[PDB]
Amino acid sequence: VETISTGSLSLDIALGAGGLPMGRIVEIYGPESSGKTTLTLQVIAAAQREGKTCAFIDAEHALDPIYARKLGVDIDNLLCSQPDTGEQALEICDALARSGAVDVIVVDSVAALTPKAEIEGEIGDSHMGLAARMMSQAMRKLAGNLKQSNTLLIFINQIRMKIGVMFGNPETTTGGNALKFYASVRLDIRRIGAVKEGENVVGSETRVKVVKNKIAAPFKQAEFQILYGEGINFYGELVDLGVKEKLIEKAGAWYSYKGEKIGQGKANATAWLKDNPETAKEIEKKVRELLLAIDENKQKALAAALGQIEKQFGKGSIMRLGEDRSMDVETISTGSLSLDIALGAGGLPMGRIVEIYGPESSGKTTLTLQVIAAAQREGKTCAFIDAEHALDPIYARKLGVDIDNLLCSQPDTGEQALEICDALARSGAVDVIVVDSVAALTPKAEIEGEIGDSHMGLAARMMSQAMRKLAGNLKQSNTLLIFINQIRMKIGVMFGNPETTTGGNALKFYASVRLDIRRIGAVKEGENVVGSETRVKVVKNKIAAPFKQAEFQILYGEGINFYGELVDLGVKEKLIEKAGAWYSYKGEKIGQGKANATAWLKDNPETAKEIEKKVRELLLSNPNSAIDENKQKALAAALGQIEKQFGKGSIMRLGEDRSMDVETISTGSLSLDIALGAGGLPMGRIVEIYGPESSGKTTLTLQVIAAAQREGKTCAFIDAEHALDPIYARKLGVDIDNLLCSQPDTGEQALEICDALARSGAVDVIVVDSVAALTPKAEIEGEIGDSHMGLAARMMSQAMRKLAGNLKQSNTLLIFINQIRMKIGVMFGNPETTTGGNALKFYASVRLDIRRIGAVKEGENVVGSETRVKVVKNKIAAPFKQAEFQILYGEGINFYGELVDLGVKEKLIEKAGAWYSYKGEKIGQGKANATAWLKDNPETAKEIEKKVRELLLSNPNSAIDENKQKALAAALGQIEKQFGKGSIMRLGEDRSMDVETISTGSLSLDIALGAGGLPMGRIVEIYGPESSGKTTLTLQVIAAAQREGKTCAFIDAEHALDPIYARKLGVDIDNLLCSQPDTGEQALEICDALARSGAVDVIVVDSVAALTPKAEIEGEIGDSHMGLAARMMSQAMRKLAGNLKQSNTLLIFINQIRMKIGVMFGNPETTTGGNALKFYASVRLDIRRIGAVKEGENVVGSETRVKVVKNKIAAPFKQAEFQILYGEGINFYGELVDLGVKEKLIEKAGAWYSYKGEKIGQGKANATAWLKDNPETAKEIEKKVRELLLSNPNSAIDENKQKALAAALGQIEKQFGKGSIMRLGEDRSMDVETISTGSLSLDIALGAGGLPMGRIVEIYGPESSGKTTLTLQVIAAAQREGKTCAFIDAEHALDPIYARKLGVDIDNLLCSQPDTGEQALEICDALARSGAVDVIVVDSVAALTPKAEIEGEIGDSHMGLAARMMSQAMRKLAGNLKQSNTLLIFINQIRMKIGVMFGNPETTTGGNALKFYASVRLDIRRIGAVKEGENVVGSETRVKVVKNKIAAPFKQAEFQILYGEGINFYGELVDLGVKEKLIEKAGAWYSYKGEKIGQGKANATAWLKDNPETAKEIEKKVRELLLSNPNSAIDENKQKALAAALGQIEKQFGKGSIMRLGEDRSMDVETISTGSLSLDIALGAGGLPMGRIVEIYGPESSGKTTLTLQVIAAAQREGKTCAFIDAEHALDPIYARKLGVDIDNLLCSQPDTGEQALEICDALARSGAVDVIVVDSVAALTPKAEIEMGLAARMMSQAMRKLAGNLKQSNTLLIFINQIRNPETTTGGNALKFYASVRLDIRRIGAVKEGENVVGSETRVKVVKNKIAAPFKQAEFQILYGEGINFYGELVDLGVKEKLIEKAGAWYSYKGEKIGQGKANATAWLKDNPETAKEIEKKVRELLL
DNA sequence: TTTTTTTTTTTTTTT
Ligand SMILES: Nc1ncnc2c1ncn2[C@@H]1O[C@H](COP(=O)(O)OP(=O)(O)O)[C@@H](O)[C@H]1O
Ligand SMILES: Nc1ncnc2c1ncn2[C@@H]1O[C@H](COP(=O)(O)OP(=O)(O)O)[C@@H](O)[C@H]1O
Ligand SMILES: Nc1ncnc2c1ncn2[C@@H]1O[C@H](COP(=O)(O)OP(=O)(O)O)[C@@H](O)[C@H]1O
Ligand code: ALF
Ligand code: ALF
Ligand SMILES: [Mg+2]
Ligand SMILES: [Mg+2]
Ligand SMILES: [Mg+2]
Ligand SMILES: [Mg+2]
Ligand SMILES: [Mg+2]
Repeated sequence: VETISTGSLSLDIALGAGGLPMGRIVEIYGPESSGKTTLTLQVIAAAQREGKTCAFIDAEHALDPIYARKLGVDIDNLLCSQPDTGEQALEICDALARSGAVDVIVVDSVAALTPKAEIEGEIGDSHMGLAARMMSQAMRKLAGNLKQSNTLLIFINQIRMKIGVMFGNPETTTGGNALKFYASVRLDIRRIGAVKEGENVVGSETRVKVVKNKIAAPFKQAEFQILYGEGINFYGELVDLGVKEKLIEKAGAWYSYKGEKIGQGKANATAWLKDNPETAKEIEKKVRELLLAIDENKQKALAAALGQIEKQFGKGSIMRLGEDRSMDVETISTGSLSLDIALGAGGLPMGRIVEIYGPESSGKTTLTLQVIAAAQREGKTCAFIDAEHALDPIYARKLGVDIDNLLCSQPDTGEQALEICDALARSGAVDVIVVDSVAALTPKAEIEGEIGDSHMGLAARMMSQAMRKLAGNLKQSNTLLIFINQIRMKIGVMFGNPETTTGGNALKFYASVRLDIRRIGAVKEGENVVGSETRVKVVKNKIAAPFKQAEFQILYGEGINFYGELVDLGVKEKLIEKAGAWYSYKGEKIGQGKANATAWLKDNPETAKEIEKKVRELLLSNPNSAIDENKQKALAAALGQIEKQFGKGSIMRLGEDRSMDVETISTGSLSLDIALGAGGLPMGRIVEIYGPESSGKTTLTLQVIAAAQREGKTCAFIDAEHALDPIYARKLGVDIDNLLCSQPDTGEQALEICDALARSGAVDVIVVDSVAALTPKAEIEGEIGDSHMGLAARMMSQAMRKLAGNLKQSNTLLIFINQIRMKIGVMFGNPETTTGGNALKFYASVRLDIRRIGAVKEGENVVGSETRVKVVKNKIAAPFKQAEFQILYGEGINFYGELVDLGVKEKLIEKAGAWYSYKGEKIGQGKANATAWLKDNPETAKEIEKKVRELLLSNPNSAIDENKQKALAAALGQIEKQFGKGSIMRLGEDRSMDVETISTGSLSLDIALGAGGLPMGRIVEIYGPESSGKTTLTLQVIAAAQREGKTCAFIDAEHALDPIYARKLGVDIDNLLCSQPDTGEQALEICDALARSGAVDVIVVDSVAALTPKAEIEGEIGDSHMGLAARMMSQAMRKLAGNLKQSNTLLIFINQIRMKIGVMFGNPETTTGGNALKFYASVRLDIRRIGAVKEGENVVGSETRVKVVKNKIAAPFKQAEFQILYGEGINFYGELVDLGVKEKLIEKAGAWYSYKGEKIGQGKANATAWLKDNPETAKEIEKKVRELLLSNPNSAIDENKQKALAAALGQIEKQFGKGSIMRLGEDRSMDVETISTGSLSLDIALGAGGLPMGRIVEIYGPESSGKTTLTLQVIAAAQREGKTCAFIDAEHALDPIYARKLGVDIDNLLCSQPDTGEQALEICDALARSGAVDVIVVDSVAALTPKAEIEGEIGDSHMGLAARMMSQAMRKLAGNLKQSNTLLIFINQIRMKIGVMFGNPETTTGGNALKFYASVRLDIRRIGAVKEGENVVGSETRVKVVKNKIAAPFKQAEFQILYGEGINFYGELVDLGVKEKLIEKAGAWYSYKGEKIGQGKANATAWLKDNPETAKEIEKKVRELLLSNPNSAIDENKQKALAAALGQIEKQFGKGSIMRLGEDRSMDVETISTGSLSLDIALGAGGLPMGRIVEIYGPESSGKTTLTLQVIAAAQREGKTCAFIDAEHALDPIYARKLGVDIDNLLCSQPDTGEQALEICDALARSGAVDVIVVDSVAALTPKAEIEMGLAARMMSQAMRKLAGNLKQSNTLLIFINQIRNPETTTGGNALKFYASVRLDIRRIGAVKEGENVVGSETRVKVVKNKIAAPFKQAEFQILYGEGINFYGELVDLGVKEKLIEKAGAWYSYKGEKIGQGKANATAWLKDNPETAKEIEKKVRELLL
C-alpha cells in the first residue's frame, strides 16, 4: 500500500491510508465546478513535488495550462493528451501503464471517453452503453498493467440522474458500473459553500466523501477550501487540525504555537504557516502521526511509449503541456466589457462549450448575437442554430451581425441540430456556433411521437451523447460553442433554488463557461422603455475566477451599450474624470452626463480602444495569450454535406432565408400593431396573450382572426375554454363558416391538434383559448384533488418544443390565450403569473398584457371596455410599447376609432374644437362622427392607416392554395379519425356550440344578460353579500328549468338550503338532486360525474367558499393551507368546462365576498376559490340587496340589483333591478309590468294599468296579480319585450338520461357514502328543526319558531345588550328538552351562578375557556363531529384571538388574521354541523368602520366569513329600562332578524330581560295574546276566555307562571297564528360519544380545557373590595370580579385614579399584589400612601407607548403573579406610530382580545381608568366597553365642607355595565382628600337607611346610645370603635347583598 | 444507458 498525497490533508486523513494508492484505480466524481479536475491536479502537483511523472488525459478538452501552473503543477513536465476517441484515451492509459514510466495518470471525464463508433456514427442513434462495455474492457486490462507498474490511475467522472428511481439517491456515474468495482478509492467531491473576501467570491468551500475504500476505512469525510488561482488551502486545514489536536492554542481569536502568538484569526494562522514552512512540516508530521540506472530506465521506456502513442494515433496525440499550441486559452469578446471582465479571461474560450441561461426576454439570444457581431468584426465565421425558430434577421443586423455572412439553421430535430454542430465543428470552418435553446432540441422520437408521449429525459441522453462527441471536435477546431438554454423549476424542492436548465446535467459539466443573464430593470427615455437593464453572472468558469458579475444595458435596436460600460469602468478605475456631471479624459471634457460620455466614445473609436485595453490590463486576472481558402473549401463541403443529409434549406445564409422573414398579421388594433413595432403578430412564431377575466383576450384573438380571414387566411380556434360565442365571433367580423373550431377534451388532444394543423401548413393562424384549460389526460381521468403537480407544465414544455419547428416551416402563427394566477407568499415585484409554466414565456415571440382599464359609456349604458395592452415580450421589435383603445361589445375593437386619434396626434387629421377635418374637408363633428365616416370611406381609411404606420413603426413590412385545402382536409380527417366525429369542425356548423340560454327567473336579468339567460354548457358565477339572494336566484333558475323539464342538481356545500323554501320558490323538491358533500373535492367530483353523465342540465354549487379541501378538513383549524382551495378550483375548472359543454350542462357557482386587506386601488371586493373561477365563468353576477319592499310595517321583500360583471355571451355590465318577495321569490311578472310600462306595451293613466285598452289593475300590485292570473297574456307581453330590448335574442331520448342519471347517482353514492346525494324531498337531515330562543316574540319573528339545528347563528349587539343572556336562554330551553349544550366563554366572563338563575343546568352544561381562538374552534369542530352536543355557543368571536396574535405582541399587525381563521372555521364547521344537527351560535361584538359616509358604520368581528354561513343573524339591543319605580330591574330589549335563511327576515321581537331571571317569556306571551285577541284587555284587567287572570301586565305575568297548562295552550295557538314556517339505546349513544369527545378535547388541549360549568373553579365570581361599601353594594356581588376587566370612567378630578388606588389598598390589605400603569404620568406616590396603598409593594409603570403599556399588562397577567392591574387612562395609551385616526382603538380591540384569556386563567383583575369625550363617550373605542365585566361612572356631585375649607369630593358612582350582578344600582359617598373614601361615612348612611342607626334630627344613635351629633361625628366615633363598625358593617352586608 | 417539468391566494382592520 504505497500512497500519494491528494493535496488535501483532511482528505489524506479521511482516506485513512494517507492518500491515493499506487497501482490502483481511483474514481473522483462530483458536480460541475465541484473541483474534480482541480483535486486531480493537486495530487499531480504534490506528486511532481516528489519527482514523479504525471500524465493527463483531458478527454474533457477543458484543462487550463496556465491554471494548472497556479496549482503547483509542472506544466513543462506534465504529459497531456486530448484524445479524439475514448478507446484512444484508454489505449494511451494502457501504454503509459505498461511503460511503468508514468507514476500517475489521470483521466478528465470518463463521461468524455466517447467510443469510436459513437463519434463516426450520428448524433441520435442506439450505441447504448457502448461506453460501458468499453470501460469494462479497459478496467479489465488496466488494473494488471497498473499494479505491476505501480501506476496510480485517477478517473474523473460526472454525475447523472437515472430517470424515475425512488430508492435512495438517483445519483450515478458515467461509463457503467465497471469503474465502480475496479476503483480502490471512490471520491464524492462537492462544493458546499463560498469562501468570501467580503464582497469577492474567492473560494469553493469543498467537501469530499470517501465512498469507496479498499485501502482503509471508507466514508470518512474531508472538508476544506479551494481558493481559485491557488488551489487547496493546505495550511488552512493544517491550522484546524492543529487546533482539534491541541497542537495549536486558541484563546478566542488568537492562535498560538508553543506559547508564541502566530496570528489573530484563522486567516492570519494561514499566512504565518505559509511564511514558516519549517514549522508547518513539524506540525504536519505530528498531526499525521496522531490521525493516520533507476530513472534512465524510465525515460528510455517513456520516450518509447511516447513515440509508440504518437505512431499509432498521430502527430500531437500526446505531448508536454507547456508546449501545446492547440491548448492555449483563446478568448472572444462577449460584446459586453464588464462581462469580459467578469469572465476574468476577457471573453469566451475558443474550442470550449458555453452555456448561457436566463429568463424569457433576459437577453440570451441578444448576447449571443453580440459575440457573433464582434467575432465577425474580427473576421470569424459564425453559425446559428435557431432551434427556437425565433431569430429576427433584421434585428440581428441592428446588433452589428453580418446577416449575409452568418450561417443559420432552423433544424427540425435536435439530433439534426447537433449533427450540424458536429459537422460544423469537424470542418473547423466555423469559429463559433451558437444554439438558440437546447430546450428546443426536440428529439426525433419526440416529434414523431405524440404530445403526451412520455419521452422522459430522452432529451438529456441526447445532450450527454452530443457533449461527449462535440468537445473533442470543438477543441481540435478551436470552435467555440454557445448554448442558449431556458429556466425551468424542479417541483417540490425545499433546498436552495429550484432554478434549472434543460437538456439535463450533461451540458453543465462540459461547459467551460455558464452564464446567468437576467433583466434587472428598465432603461427609460422618461416615458418610453428603451432598454433592458441587464445583469450576467458567471456561474461556471474553467477559464478564470467564477461568480464575478457584469451589469450593463441592452438598448433595443442597438444591443449592448459597450461604450456605456467602458465609461463606468473608466470612471471606477480613475481613467475618466467625473466632476459632478461632467466626464473628462486627460483633462479634455468629453461629455456632460453618461449619455454624452457614451456618444463621444462612439464618435472616437481610437480613444475607446486605448481606454478599453488599459481597463482590460487593470481588471483581468487571466489575460489573452492559402489560409482562408482552406476554410471556404471545407465550408462549402460541409454546407453541401449538411444539405445532402437533411434536405434543401436545412442550412443557409441568414440574408437569403425566405422562411425566416418577419411576416406580420394585423391584431385588429392599430395602436397595438404600432406598439408591436413590426405592425403585428409574427407568422410562424408563438404569441401569448394573457390578462384578467373579461379583459378581452379571446376578443382580441378573434379580431386578428377576422383581419386574417379578411386577407384570405385560414384560422383555427381551440376553444379549450369551452366558451366561444359563435354569433359573437360573427359580430367581430370573423368568418364563422370558414373558421376551424375545436373543443378538445384533453390538452394533449388540444396540442396534437395544433401540431397536425401546423404540420399541414394549411392553417395560417391557430389560436388556443386558455392554456389554463389544457387539462392533461391524467388529470381528467384522475380525480379532482389528485396532485398532478405541474403535469400541465411539462406538457406545455413538450408542446412548445414540438410546435415552434412545425410552426416556422408552416409560417403558421400560434396564439395562446392564458389566464392570470397569483403565486402565494411572494414579497418581491408582482405576484402575477401565467398558467402552463414558464415554457410558453420563452417560446413566445410576443407576450401581451391586455387589461380592462375603464368604461366606454353611452351616458347610462355601458357599451365598451376601455382597454390597454402591453407588449411584455418582443422578439420582433422593441418591447414594452403600449396600446390603448376601445372594445365595443357586439362590434369589437374600434379600429377606426384608433385610426382617428392616431391621425389627430400625427397631424394627419385636423381638429378645430369638435370638428374633425381631412385635407380641409370636414369629416365629422365629434370623434363618434369621425368614426362612422372612416367606416363609410375605407379608401380614405387605408390611405391614412398606411401613412400612420410609416410614421410610427420601427420595423415595416417587406397550384398554391389547392396544396393547402388538400393537406387541410387530410389533417381534418386525420384529427377526426384519431379523436372522434366532432373533434374539429367549422364554427358556423357547430350544433353543440350554440348559445342555448336558460331563464334566470328574473326578466330584467335575462334582459341585462343580453342573451336572455344563462348559457348552457358554460360556468356561471354569482357572487354577492350575505342575504343578497345568491342561493335564491339560483333556485329560481332551477324552478324555471324544471318548469321546462330539465333536471337540476344542487350542491349545498353551504349546508343551508331550506327544502320547504325551495318549494315556495317553485322548485320541484322531489325531482331536484341535492348534495351536502363533506369535502370540496367530493363536491366537485360530483359536479364532474353529473356533467359527464349529461343527465343533469344544470348543476348549482352553494358557496365555493365552502368547498373545503380534504387536507383542510382533516388538518386543524389554524393549519395554513394557503390557497389550497384555489389550486383545487383551478384543477376543477380545468376538468369541468369540457365535460360541461359536451353535456350542455350549465354550472352555476355561488360565491361569497371577501376583502383583500391593505389595498388602496379601486375596490377590495373579491371572490373565494381564487381567480380560477373568474376566467372560466361565461357569466359573472353581482347580486345585491339595495333596499326594502314594505307592506307598510312588515318587511316582505329584498329590493335587489344584479350586475353582469362578466359576459362571454352578450354585452356585459347591463344591470337588472327587481324584487325578491320572501316565501315567493323573484317577482317575475313585477318586472314584466315595469318593462311593459317603459316600452309603451302597458298603459299607465295615473294608478290604473291598461293593456290594449282593457283595464288590468289599479296599482302595480294589481298589475302583478292579473298577469299571474293570465299567463297567456304574460307570454305574449314577455316575448314582445324580449324582441325590443335584447341585443342578443334566443336561438328513446329521456330514458338515455335516467339510465345515465341513476348510474351516476349510484356512482356518487358508491364513492362518497349513503346519503352523499339524493332528492331534496326525501332528505331527513335537511329538515328545518328549530329550538326555542327563550323569547317567544323572537321565535315568532324568526318565522320558523326558533333557531335552526345544524346551522350557524350569529347574534351581535351592544355591550350589555343581552347577547350572552339570550344565548343562555336558548340553552336553558334546550336543556329543558334534554339536549346537551356547550359554551365557549372565549369572552372569559360567564357567571356560573347567573347562568343558573337563567334556568341553565350548570352541572350538565359544557364550558370552555379556550386560550386561542383556533383552540376555541377546534373544540367546536370536535363537538360537532361527535354529534354529541346539540348546541354550541361561542361567547364573542371578537375574543377568538389567533395563536400568532397571542404569542405575538400587542401592536403586532395581524391584519385580519382573525378573519382568515373565521373563514376557514366556517368552511369546516357547517358540514360537521348539519350531519350532527348541531346548532352553533356565535355571539359577536359591534365595531365601527371608520371613515364611511354611507348607511351605517356598524359591523361585526371576525370578517364577513360568519355573515354568510350564518342561517340566522340577530341584532339584539337594549332600548329602555324596566323599572320597579326606583330600582332598575330590567333591560327593555329589541332583537332584529337581520339574516334569515329559515323564514322571512327583518321581523323584530321586543321583550324584557329581568336581571336574575332572564327573558320574561310569559311577559311576551301576554302581549302576544293581547295583540292576537287571545287575551282580553278591558283597561288594566287582563282576561282569558272571560275569566279574569290579573290586573296589570305584572299580574298577567305571574298567573301564566302559576298556570303552565294554560300557558302552553296559549303559546301554541299564538305560534300557529304568527309563524310562516312551523315546526316539522337513543341517549346512551350520545353520552358514549360525548365522553369520547370530552376526553378527546381534554387529551388535545389539556386538563381543564372543557368541563361542566357547575364544577369550574377558575370560573368562580371572586370579588375584591372597591374601598367603597355602597359601591360594593351597588355592584351587587360585593366588589370587582377577579379575572375580568373593569372600566372606570368619569370627569377630570372625579376620583377615577383615587378609587382605583382604594381597591389596591384593600387588596394589599388582603395580601394581594397590585400593579399600576400610570400611563397618565400623574400618580402621586406620597398620596397613594395616604390612601392606604403599600407604596413599597405596589408595582408601577410609566410606559412610553400604549403597546408597551398593554404588553406589560399581558406579561403581568400571564405570570398570574399580579392579582390586580390598573391602567391610569386608556386615553394615554398612545400607539407607537402616534409618537412616531382610531389607531388607538384597533390597539385596544387587539389588547382586549389577548388579555381576557390571560386574565381569567390568572384570576387577575384588570381595571382601566378612562376619560370622557348623551354625547358622553369613552376613549379607546367600543373595544373596552364589551370586554369589561363592570363599567363605572364616577362623578363629583358636590363638596364636603369643614365650613370654610373644602376637604371632600361628594362622589357618586353608577354601575353602567354589570356582568356580575344587577347593573345601574348607584353608590354615593365621600372622598376626603389626603384620606380617601370615607368608608365609615358610607357605613353611617347605610346604617341610617337600613334602620340600624337612629337619626332624631342631627343626633345619630346606636341601640339607644348617642354616637354623635352630625354625620361628621357619626364618622369619627365609628373610627374610634372598630368593634361596633364591623358589627354594623356585616349586618348591612347581610341585608343588601 | 440518462430528468422530467410549477403549483396556485390568503383574508379586515377598528371612533
Ligand atoms: N427584434 C427585436 N427588436 C427590438 N428588440 C428586441 C428584438 N428581439 C428582442 N428584443 C429585446 O431584447 C431583449 C433581449 O432579447 P432576447 O435576447 O431575444 O431574449 P432571450 O434571452 O429570451 O433570447 C428583450 O428585452 C427584447 O424585448
Ligand atoms: N351576573 C349578572 N347578574 C345580573 N345581571 C346581569 C349579569 N350579567 C349580565 N347581566 C345583565 O343582563 C343584561 C345582558 O347581559 P349580557 O347578555 O351579558 O350582555 P352581552 O350582550 O354583552 O353579553 C345586561 O343588562 C346586564 O347588566
Ligand atoms: N397629588 C394630590 N394631592 C392631593 N389631592 C389630590 C392629588 N391628586 C388628586 N387629588 C385629589 O383627589 C381627587 C381625585 O383625584 P383623581 O382620582 O386623580 O381624579 P381622576 O378621577 O381625574 O383621576 C380630586 O379631588 C383631587 O383634587
Ligand atoms: F377568456 Al376569459 F375570463 F379567460 F373571458
Ligand atoms: F384627574 Al383625571 F382623568 F382628570 F385622572
Ligand atoms: Mg475540470
Ligand atoms: Mg431569443
Ligand atoms: Mg374568452
Ligand atoms: Mg343561500
Ligand atoms: Mg356576555
